[PDB]
Amino acid sequence: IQQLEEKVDESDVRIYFNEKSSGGKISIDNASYNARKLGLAPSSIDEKKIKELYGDNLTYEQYLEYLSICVHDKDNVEELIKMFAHFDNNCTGYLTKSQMKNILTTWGDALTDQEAIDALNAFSSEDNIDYKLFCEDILQ
Amino acid sequence: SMASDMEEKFREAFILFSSCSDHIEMYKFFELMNSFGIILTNDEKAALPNDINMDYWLNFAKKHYNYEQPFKHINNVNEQNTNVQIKIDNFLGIMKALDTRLTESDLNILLQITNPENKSTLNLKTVSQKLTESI
Amino acid sequence: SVEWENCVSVIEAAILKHKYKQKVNKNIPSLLRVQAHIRKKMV
Repeated sequence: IQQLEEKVDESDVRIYFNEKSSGGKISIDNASYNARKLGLAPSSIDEKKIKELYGDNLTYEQYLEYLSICVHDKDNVEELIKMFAHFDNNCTGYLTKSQMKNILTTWGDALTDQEAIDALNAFSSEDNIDYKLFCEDILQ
Repeated sequence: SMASDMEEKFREAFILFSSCSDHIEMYKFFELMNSFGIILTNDEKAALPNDINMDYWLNFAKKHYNYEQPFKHINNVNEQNTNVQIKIDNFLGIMKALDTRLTESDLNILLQITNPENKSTLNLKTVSQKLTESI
Repeated sequence: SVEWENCVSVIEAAILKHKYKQKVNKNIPSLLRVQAHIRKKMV
C-alpha cells in the first residue's frame, strides 16, 4: 500500500522486526509494539483481523500486511471525541481527570487505572481536561 | 467470584445512570438498583445516604444482588398470576396501566429482547431469563 | 398490587439500562481510536 510507504521509515520496519522476531516470525503483541514505534495506532480490531488470517505468529510479509491495516487515515479530533461529547453534561468541552479515567478504563480496549492516569498527567497537571486538545495531542 | 465478575457491570451502570458523575441523584439510584432487580423496603431506603458515590453503590450492589435469581421480583408475580402465556397485547396493557416510564418504542426494545421472533406466547419466566441473559 | 409495581419497576429499569448501553456502544469504535493513539503515544 502507498499509504504505508509514505507514513513509516522503511528501514525501521525491517529493523524493528529483527529487534523482536524469532524463528523468522513475530508475535502479534510485538507487531503492535513495532506499529506504535513506527507512529501507527492498532486497536484489538486490527489484531483480530490479522489473527483470523495468519494466527498468532507473523512472517515478515504477514507483518507488512498488518502494518498496512494499522494506518487508519480517517482519524481526526471530530472522530475521537464522540465518547467524551456523550458524557459532557454542562456543554463546556471539559471533563475531569476522574471522568476521562472512568471512560478510558470501562469500555473498548480498556486501559488500566495506571495507563489512563499516566496519559492524562502527561497531557495536563490540571483537573479539567479540554478533551478536544487531549485528542489533538495523542494524534500528533 | 460471582461478586467480583459483577463489579464490572455494576461500575458500567453507575457511569451510565450518573452520566459519568462522582455523585448520582437519588431518583437515578432507584433506577440503577432496580435495573439489577434490587428493591428495598421503605425502612432500608431511610438508611441510604443522600450523597451516593461509586464505592457505596459497589458495596450496596454486592450485598443486595440475587446471584442465583437476579430478576426474582419478576417471577414473584408468578405466585400471584402463575406461568401464563400473556397476549403480546394484554402484556402491553399491563405495562401502560401501571404507571410506566417506557414508551411503545421502549416496549419494542422489551419485545426485541424477550419474544424474540415467536410473536405468540410470552411467560414471565422467559422475560426474566431473557433480561438476565442481556446483563 | 405491590408484586406488580415491583415487576414493572425492574422491567422499566432493565430496559432503560439497555438503552443507555446501546447508545454508548455506538461510540466505542471512536473510543478504540483514542485508546489506540494513547497506547502509541506512551509506547
